[PDB]
Amino acid sequence: PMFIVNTNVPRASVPDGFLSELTQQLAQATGKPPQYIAVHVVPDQLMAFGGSSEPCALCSLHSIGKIGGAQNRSYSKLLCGLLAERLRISPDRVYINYYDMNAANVGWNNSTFA
Amino acid sequence: PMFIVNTNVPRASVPDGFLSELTQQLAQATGKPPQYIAVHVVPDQLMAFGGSSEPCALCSLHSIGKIGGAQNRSYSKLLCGLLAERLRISPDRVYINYYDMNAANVGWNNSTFA
Amino acid sequence: PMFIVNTNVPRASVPDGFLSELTQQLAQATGKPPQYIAVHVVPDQLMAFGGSSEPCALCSLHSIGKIGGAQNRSYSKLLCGLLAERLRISPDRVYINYYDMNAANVGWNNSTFA
Ligand SMILES: C[C@H]1O[C@@H](O[C@H]2[C@H](Oc3cc(O)c4c(c3)O[C@@H](c3ccc(O)cc3)C[C@H]4O)O[C@@H](CO)[C@H](O)[C@@H]2O)[C@H](O)[C@H](O)[C@H]1O
Ligand SMILES: [Cl-]
Ligand SMILES: [Cl-]
Ligand SMILES: [Cl-]
Ligand SMILES: [Cl-]
Ligand SMILES: [Cl-]
Ligand SMILES: [Cl-]
Ligand SMILES: [Cl-]
Repeated sequence: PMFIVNTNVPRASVPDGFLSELTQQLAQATGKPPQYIAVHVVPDQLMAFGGSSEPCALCSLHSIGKIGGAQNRSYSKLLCGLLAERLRISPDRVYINYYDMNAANVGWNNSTFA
Repeated sequence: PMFIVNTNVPRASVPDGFLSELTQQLAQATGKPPQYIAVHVVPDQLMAFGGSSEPCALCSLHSIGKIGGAQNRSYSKLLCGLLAERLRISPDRVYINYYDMNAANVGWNNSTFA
Repeated sequence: PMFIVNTNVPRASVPDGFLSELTQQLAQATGKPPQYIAVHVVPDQLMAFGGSSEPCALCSLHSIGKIGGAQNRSYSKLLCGLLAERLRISPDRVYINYYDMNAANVGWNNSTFA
């Protein structure tokens, strides 16, 4: 799976250990081996949420399966919780787009997962 | 909804108030309240369109509904118009990807919109 | 197509001519006119793959058609090959998400491709 967070919070406000915490917590939440979890954090962005520029985040989670109504609710609680605790972003200023990828549409290691 | 623009134009060329203008224009075009519109502008990118690094943009609009054939034509006129007037990018060097999101696949505020 | 690569490799390690090579090789692999191919490279990113911040890349390829099981395998060999040769990223640390876009969902030049 792949998790991306884009945020206006400055780089200096991203704590040590943040990528590792995302990797570990997403491995647990998705049930996928951590060796297959990729994470990407993009601070210092020019962004607004509802026309205001308090801390906010726009995120995506792509996974081959492990995406659905109840699962996505659980991921949103986990991820908003981490962004609130670690980046001080209010959960009502976070969007996370979830993508259930077909295996044939995910390239890796000179091929796809199909 | 979420609107993202990635462009090679320099940050100094993005006018003050551009994020607010995008927020309000997207609220009007989509019929969604501005409180739910997020906008993200990424200048200074390393990008080419047709092999040329003249000003260009790669954009996305994600929305729960309000996406379709006629609506997307109207959004493209609006958004290319704004990128041309405000960032001096030719409409023929802009791509906009439109995504009609299922409510269950959009996380927000510790849950999803489902 | 349009192709985006996000990587932790530093900007100074992206060789001259890389965007051109991507544009031309994508033209060859898809048969699409190069004048409409868009490429975007984002170096210096804060990212991990399997918990490690050795060189890695997270990419997307969007196309209207020209996406499928065999085609995507061929694109992954081409693109991983380029990322390994030019950016020194191991193919097993690359993900590429493939998107088959409906023409009505791609805006360009004040309209859509529908
Ligand atoms: C060339 C000519 O052709 C006609 O457009 C045709 C469209 O042409 C292209 C040609 C391309 O090279 C490229 C296009 C589409 O999409 C870019 C793209 C793809 C996915 C994205 O998410 C974002 C961007 C990638 C690119 O490389 O391709 C079809 C599919 O075959 C359509 O059915 C559609 O008929 C119209 O007359 C258009 O005005 C005129 O310029
Ligand atoms: Cl996956
Ligand atoms: Cl898919
Ligand atoms: Cl929405
Ligand atoms: Cl419509
Ligand atoms: Cl969806
Ligand atoms: Cl294409
Ligand atoms: Cl589509």
